[PDB]
Amino acid sequence: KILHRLLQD
Amino acid sequence: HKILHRLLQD
Amino acid sequence: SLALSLTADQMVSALLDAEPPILYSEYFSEASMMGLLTNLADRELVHMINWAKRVPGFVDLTLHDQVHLLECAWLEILMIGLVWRSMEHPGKLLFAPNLLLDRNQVEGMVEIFDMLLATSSRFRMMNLQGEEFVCLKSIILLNSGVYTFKDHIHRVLDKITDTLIHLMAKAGLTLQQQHQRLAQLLLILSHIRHMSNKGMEHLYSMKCKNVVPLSDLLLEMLDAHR
Amino acid sequence: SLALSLTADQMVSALLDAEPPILYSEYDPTRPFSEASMMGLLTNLADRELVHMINWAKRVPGFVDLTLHDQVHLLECAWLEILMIGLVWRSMEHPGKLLFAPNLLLDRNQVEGMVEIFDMLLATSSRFRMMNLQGEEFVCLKSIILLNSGVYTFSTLKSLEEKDHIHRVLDKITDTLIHLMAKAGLTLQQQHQRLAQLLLILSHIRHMSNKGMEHLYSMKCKNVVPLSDLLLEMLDAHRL
Ligand SMILES: Clc1ccc(C(c2ccc(Cl)cc2)C(Cl)(Cl)Cl)cc1
Ligand SMILES: ClC(Cl)=C(c1ccc(Cl)cc1)c1ccc(Cl)cc1
Repeated sequence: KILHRLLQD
Repeated sequence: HKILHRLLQD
Repeated sequence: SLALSLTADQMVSALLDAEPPILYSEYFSEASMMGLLTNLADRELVHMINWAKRVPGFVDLTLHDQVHLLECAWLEILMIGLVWRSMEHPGKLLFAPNLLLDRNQVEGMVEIFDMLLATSSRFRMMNLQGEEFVCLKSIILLNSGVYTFKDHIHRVLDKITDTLIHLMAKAGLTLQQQHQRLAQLLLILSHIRHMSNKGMEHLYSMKCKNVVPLSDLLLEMLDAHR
Repeated sequence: SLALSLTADQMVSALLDAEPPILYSEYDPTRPFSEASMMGLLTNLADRELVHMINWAKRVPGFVDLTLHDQVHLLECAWLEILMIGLVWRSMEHPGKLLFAPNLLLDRNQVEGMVEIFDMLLATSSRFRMMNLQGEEFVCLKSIILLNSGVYTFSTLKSLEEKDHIHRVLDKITDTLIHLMAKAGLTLQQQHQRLAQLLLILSHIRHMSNKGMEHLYSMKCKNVVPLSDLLLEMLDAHRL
């Protein structure tokens, strides 16, 4: 879920 | 030489 | 080339008249399921090749170009045909009139099955017409392998684009609705391409499994993608 | 949603503004390159571009209106497509060559059966050059790939509205494309044809992406070329 992390930072 | 060749020519 | 001199209505009539018939299944485990679907696919392939010849502009190409196009698009054409006749059967795929199947029923497949169902649902949502379907199918034939070889094919594709717009204008759609619907239709081909590639990879594993009887024709068309 | 309220010109400016930067490779023309070291440069380059892509996606009109889950899905589906069309675009003015980076301009001879994909990428670039693709058209296509590639794989009445919202944005982008071609002096017939020609190329881009994804899986199993955690994470998302 790295993509999920980068999608809200 | 392939089957597709024959079917396309007939 | 006769294809470019054809009018829009004459283009539709040519495509409609060239439509391949609906075949029946030879009438469930995972060995019999695959055996039936591949048997059906091999027989439909034979009709597709004869349908390809009747597609305006396809005869004007060299034999080798015809081979390249058919090798590249055969599974897409099978799939869009399967999706088309499954429109009036939500949640089900009509492989044959005596073979209407569940997503319940052997994988590999469930991913592709749901994608095929999703496409069928999209067509139904768009109320895809028969005249529009035959245009899309021909487009797949000429477009799928054109970037792996040019002017002739692209001009025939332009002709079908005109034919699609012609159909939408006849249906009474506005100018905005025409290019919007044209977009919605052609974007679906991207998904159909995706499904074919997933279906081709699965077909390779079936060959390597050496359980399901595959015809030499179906094997030769499979080798072309490898 | 403000995406449905943007004019064609406002849609274009929003997309041009959001454009990711062109990154440089750590390629060194002195240092020799094995087929795995060269591949390592590209995968490293793809990794850094992905991060910029993600922040680019956020600025794409309509994308931030979607749920976080839907955003992840669309990006997991179209990430290699978006990379490839970007590569193809900046390679337009370099015939027979692919400009992976300003300091990394390769031809088909420079390796390992990735060559088929390399040729398709060249043919796509050649197609754009022949069609004289414009930057305003390019950014539209790229946004279309983002929203369209994963929309056919997303159950409820509520989810229904999200997919309908996506198509509504797609229509606006279609409108934007038509507006551009109309301003270019093209007749209605020429507009519809060019629109068709552009969208058909996306079918080919999907094809190259599926092929490339297959190789990326093989490289992982080979365990020679280094791959980032994010890249492996995007890769496994497709192999499922
Ligand atoms: Cl010929 C070729 C080279 C690189 C690619 C990719 C690619 C595409 C764009 C960019 Cl910027 C980097 C790498 C991989 Cl290595 Cl991620 Cl599969 C695809 C095909
Ligand atoms: Cl592999 C193959 Cl030939 C398939 C196929 C078989 C017959 C026809 Cl007409 C059309 C397609 C197929 C069918 C269903 C699913 Cl879920 C996946 C593949």
